[PDB]
Amino acid sequence: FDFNGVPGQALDAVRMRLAQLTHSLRRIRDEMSKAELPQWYTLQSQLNVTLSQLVSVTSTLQHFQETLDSTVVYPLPKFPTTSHESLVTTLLRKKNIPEVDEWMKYVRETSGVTTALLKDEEIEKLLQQDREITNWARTTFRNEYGKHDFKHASLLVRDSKPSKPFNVDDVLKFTFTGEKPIIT
Amino acid sequence: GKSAVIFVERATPATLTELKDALSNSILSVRDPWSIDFRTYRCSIKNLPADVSKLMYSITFHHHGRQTVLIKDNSAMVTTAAAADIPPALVFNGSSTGVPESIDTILSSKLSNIWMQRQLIKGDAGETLILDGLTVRLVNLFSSTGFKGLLIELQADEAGEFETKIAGIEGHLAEIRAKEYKTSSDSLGPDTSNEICDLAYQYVRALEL
Amino acid sequence: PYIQERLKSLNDIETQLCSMLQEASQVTFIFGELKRGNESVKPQFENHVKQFYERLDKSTTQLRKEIQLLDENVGTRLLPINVNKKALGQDTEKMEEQLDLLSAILDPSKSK
Amino acid sequence: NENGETDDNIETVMTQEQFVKRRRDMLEHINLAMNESSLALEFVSLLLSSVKESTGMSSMSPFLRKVVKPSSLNSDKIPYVAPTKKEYIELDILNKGWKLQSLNESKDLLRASFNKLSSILQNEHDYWNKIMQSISNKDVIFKIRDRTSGQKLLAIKYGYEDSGSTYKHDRGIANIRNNIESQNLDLIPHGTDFVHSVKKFLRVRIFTKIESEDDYILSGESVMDRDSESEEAETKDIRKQIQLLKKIIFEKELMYQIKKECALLISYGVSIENENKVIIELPNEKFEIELLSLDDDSIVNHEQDLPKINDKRANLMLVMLRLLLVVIFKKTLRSRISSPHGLINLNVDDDILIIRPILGKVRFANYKLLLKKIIKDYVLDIVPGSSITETEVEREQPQENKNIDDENITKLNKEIRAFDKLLNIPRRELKINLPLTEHKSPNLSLMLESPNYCNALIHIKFSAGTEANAVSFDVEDFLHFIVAEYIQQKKV
Amino acid sequence: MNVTPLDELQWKSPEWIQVFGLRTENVLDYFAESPFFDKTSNNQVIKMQRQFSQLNDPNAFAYVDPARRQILFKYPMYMQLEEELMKLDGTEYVLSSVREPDFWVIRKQRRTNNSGVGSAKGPEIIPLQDYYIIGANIYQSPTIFKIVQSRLMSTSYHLNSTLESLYDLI
Amino acid sequence: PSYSPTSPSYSPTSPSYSPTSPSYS
Amino acid sequence: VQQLSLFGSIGDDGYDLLISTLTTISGNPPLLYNSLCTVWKPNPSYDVENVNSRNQLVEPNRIKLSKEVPFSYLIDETMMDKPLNFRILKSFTNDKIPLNYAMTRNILHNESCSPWSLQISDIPAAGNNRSVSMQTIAETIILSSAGKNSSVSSLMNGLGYVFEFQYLTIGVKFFMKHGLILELQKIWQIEEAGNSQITSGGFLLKAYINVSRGTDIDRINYTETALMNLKKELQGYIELSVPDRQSMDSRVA
Amino acid sequence: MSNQALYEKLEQTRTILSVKLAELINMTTIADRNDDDEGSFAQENSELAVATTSVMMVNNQTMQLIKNVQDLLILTRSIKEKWLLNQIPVTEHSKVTRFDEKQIEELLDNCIETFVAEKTT
Repeated sequence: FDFNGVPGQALDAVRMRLAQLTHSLRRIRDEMSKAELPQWYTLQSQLNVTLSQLVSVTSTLQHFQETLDSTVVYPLPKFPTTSHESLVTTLLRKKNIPEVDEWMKYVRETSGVTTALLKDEEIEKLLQQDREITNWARTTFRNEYGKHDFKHASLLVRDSKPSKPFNVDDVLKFTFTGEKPIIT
Repeated sequence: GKSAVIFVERATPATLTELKDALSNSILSVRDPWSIDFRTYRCSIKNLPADVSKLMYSITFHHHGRQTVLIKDNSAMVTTAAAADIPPALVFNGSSTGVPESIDTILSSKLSNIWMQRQLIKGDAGETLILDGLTVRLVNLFSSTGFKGLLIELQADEAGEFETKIAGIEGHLAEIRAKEYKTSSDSLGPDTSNEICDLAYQYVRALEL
Repeated sequence: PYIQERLKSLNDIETQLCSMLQEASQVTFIFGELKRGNESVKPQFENHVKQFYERLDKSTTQLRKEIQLLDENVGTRLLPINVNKKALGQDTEKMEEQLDLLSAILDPSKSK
Repeated sequence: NENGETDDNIETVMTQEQFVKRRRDMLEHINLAMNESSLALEFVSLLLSSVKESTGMSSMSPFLRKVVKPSSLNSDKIPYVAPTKKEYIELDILNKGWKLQSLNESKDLLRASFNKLSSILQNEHDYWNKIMQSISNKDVIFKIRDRTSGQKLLAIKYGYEDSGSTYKHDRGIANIRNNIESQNLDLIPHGTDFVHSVKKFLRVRIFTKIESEDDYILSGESVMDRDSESEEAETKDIRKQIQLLKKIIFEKELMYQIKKECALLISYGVSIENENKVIIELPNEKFEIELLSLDDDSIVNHEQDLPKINDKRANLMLVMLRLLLVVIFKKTLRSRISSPHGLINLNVDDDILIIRPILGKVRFANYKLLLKKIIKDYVLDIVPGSSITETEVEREQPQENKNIDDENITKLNKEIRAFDKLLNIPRRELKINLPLTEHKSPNLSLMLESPNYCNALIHIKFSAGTEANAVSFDVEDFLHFIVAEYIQQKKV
Repeated sequence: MNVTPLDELQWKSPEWIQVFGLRTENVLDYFAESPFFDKTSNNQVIKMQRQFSQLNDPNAFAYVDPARRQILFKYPMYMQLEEELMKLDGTEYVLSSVREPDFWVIRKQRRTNNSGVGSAKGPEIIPLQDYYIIGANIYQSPTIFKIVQSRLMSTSYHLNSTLESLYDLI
Repeated sequence: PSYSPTSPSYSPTSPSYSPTSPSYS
Repeated sequence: VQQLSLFGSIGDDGYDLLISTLTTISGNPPLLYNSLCTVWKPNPSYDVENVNSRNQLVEPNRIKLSKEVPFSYLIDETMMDKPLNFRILKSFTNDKIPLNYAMTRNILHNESCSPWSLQISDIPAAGNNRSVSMQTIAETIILSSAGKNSSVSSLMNGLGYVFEFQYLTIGVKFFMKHGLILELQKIWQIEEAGNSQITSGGFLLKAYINVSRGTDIDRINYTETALMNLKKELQGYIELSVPDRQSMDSRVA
Repeated sequence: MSNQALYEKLEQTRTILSVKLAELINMTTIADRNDDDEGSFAQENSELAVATTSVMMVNNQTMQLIKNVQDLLILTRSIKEKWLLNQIPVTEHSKVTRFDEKQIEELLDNCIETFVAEKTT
């Protein structure tokens, strides 16, 4: 009633997937330091392959409330405790990119575009769509590969197996008591 | 091989030595000690009337091998508890596991319902006296109730005139003042394809009173 | 042995799989030119592409077939029954001992 | 192929600084993302507003000391519109084509080094073809793994030597392919040298010291087994390697002669300093064979052809001594095949052991010299007109050769029979003998028994006439005397 | 040519001489942030517009608030300005008033935070849609969640791909 | 449930997120 | 003695193969063997309590006399001849050797008697899920006999037992690692009214180890492992499993 | 046994089939495929994460494809090994025993014995 219900609808949903990609990375980080021995090439792919999967779910979880969150755009006001020790606040509330943004430029400049405007750009879009449609051609070729198949029970058993000459247990029962083995 | 068994009923620990020396001259060598366990199994069967019998005797010798003779109504069965003494062929084809135990162990522990061990006489650190054509064994017999008496075992290679050998030793018994003693070479009747069993058996005749 | 033939049929199916790789690698770089708008080799793109599909489907039938064959060999008493690698050393060696030393003892006793 | 694909899947590498720096790269470059996922855990404290929010918040130790629930927002659903509707947003979708393109460029590059990586694997396809060729049919498919670990590491396959029956120590074989298309033969010790490095054959050598009893001059003569010093076992040829494997079998056989060495240690005939053992026996002082407690036959000598009578005999020794422990190698397997436990731990009582080289020494020396000496004593009974003969008769009475009887089984029977005829050689105690007279007829007889090269002569004698009289007795001093007493109770 | 774009530094020491101590603080921010665009300054200039005497003619019992304003509650001269700002920017409905482009603040002791907003009102609820800016020691912060995430998130991943690139080990 | 405690790392010494340009008069 | 064991079976179809396999795994040939077992029960005319002179709850059980029959008393044809047991077993399938087995029970063809393996077993070790069948056996060897009634039948009667039923078994056994034995076997019921093969169709498979201890948990645990290794190594070819306890109880029944 | 071994190979094959297709199809989505049509259901929205799809595709698809291959080359050479395990080869001159097999050998041994041992008769 004093202050406000600000935001964070799917915030909990971000936090959960934020944690799982933290949790899988953190653990790999701890092992990464015992460079004395690497965990078994199976083991690391199990942890670093579901650790990459964790960031797919964490990647998508961002878009799903993606309209909602950029719109929310919360910047903090707080206890003065936050004001002392300062930076932690600058650090904890700051979004940028690292040296990262740079190979983002290497990539952007790697494309065939940059300042030539709208009409020529719309055309490139139709052209890339045509590339995806020429990719459908993959559907046609996949039909050719023509590989999809399967692995009456009684119909299949005759071909497969006639196994067993008798009952093991009953055989033994006889040897011990003279009770005689009856049809199995 | 022939044999006879002599039991001195009325005796003490010392009676052994008395006879030991009365023969000290007539010796050749003295071999390693022997032992013997003599068991009495009372049967547990009441359904069978007093018209036919009861009782079975079990005689374990330490004659190199842990062998045991069972005797009931003048029939004798020979067993072994020693793994080495098993017929090779029985072991190979799986009939035997090669793990025997004493027939007595079996009797008292597995057929204890049919047979109860009544008496258990043992003869420890027996003495083996060797003469010419006559091996003479001596031992003191003890029960769980105290001394029972003195025992003499006579085994001889010479089927020739065993009758004299027995008579002579009975003489030495008169000398040392050995009165009220019991003697057996069997009773003219049994047949020997394995004589040892019968000899070991007679013991029973000497220890039934 | 005559199965060394069937062994080489599989080692060649192995070269077929290394082709599944080699071929689809072109598919990678060729689709590179294609989305770059330069429709230049679009027919050639289609060619090496149905070719990566072709190599792996041939490998897929060939090793799948080979596995069927091994099961058939296993069913046959030609191949050793279902199970494991163990000593054959004991057998021939033990007897043959004699055959060599005996034959040689024959040889130094009389000759030529 | 699978082994080699498993090798590439073992992380394995022997790099100094090269291997070192790379793994440090992993540490730091992975750690970065780990630490930045922690900013992700800080957005967690940013929730606040809820108890489950506090739970997430304790995520920082600094949150443990920065109590606040701190942050608040408003609405720019309009700004979501601007993000989506901007000409900038249309353009940014171009950054999607751009990064994705360079990713496809990376993809192409990775894919190509892959087929060339499968090309180093074709070196192996060839190696398997090389293995397919050459040593085949009956032969070892031993599959091994070493360099420890127990999983992955280094794993491969091949044959070895001892098999049925047990010498015991350091006995096997292990085989791998060099780049010269030749196979190198490892042994798991016996340390590699393509078709071996250094080879010791068993060897032999017999000396006689005679001089017509002149100056104590001893010469030898040695039965030599040399296929050649020149070695072929061609590269790329397991057929030549099969020949090298047969050589390996011979090397394993010498190990058997090491057991015979030890089996000597139970005898009084030469073993000097515990550092060398020499095989030798008294008569005409002679020596037969050798191999030092150090070893057997190690190759480096001049090569000339001259022979010698000693030398011819000496080749007979080796084959016997060699043979004799195939016997041992056989009666071991009798027991094993036959009964449960197995045979393991070899020659208790040096009863089983002793056979090798023990019974040959005995055989030669004992029965023979002693029989000769008995014959001189029988020359002490050389006095009467007389007559006296020897048989295999004691030999016939026990230890029959190649009999139809068999044992428990058909399978068992065969091996038992195999033992028996060779068993003559191993059994070789002296047969024994007898002498007799007619005319109201008397008779006597003696048996020579070797028990471990010690000689007993046990005799018998009966004078058959109207009423029977007889004696039998079982030492050579008394034998001389018994013969003298026999002269008196004979005719004379 | 480069931009400081998603908030950067201050304007500092320059109205530290003019002196910042709340209330004046808001105006100092105006020069600094380069982010007063319309209404607040416009209000400033119209009053500031009179320059002795040319010819320039055109038409141009206490306690009542907004919900957020009621939560906020203003202490001193800025409270008076607040009245002026409402006057400047108020779309009027029956029991409601909405504002266009006013810029305003919330504060404590050493520092505060300010927003430039639009209010929509009602009997049981009232919300201001705006931009919010926090202001400590001559610096302004303006930030966005979802933008906020993309941040050290893409950073985590580029660094994980450095990590994945390093798996170029045998 | 998820792990147990939450992995600290908090950092102001990192590369940097702030630039700087709006000084000069 | 303790007998730890695993069981299973193969049709005569599988035998030839199984053989070639088993010879390689063990490195010994199979060895041809047989045995007759004669089972005895307490004389049903007598009657006895279930307690000792040492108040002990003791249940009546059957006795089993076992021994080899030399094959000369077992085999149908010389023409078959040969030494090979597997090809020979097809010759034996469905029906009996001479048998009439009674004859030998009381001598014939004035007589003493053979050696026997006299045994009595208890139900396999109570266990919720056992990895292996673990069974106790009391045994003694009879060496020969003496007295009036020295036939094995007389002896058993003297002791208060009665003949119950009997069976012959012929097979091959493999001698293997750490006392492991593998028997591939066939069983024939022997009665006076004719003989029938209990195992008609195939072979009873028994892999076992007799252990001397019982009270050496270690060697017992080692033994479990041995058997496990076998079942495991042959897994996907033949399952060796633990027989139902109830089916191995020689008690009164 | 054999069945279980094969099943794995079949699964590996299926995996290899399903990923050059994801590399192709995800190529479309990676290149970004924003649709004026409302029906089309593929997404590339936020900055980092929509180009992150490109970084994941790279590692995922390209290593799943190459991995299906590495595992299937293991599969191949596994069967090879299986076949080099071998079968039980029976004797070539069995039923026709070679060498001086017989008591005949007893004679041979006697010869060697008299030969090596002394005495001249």
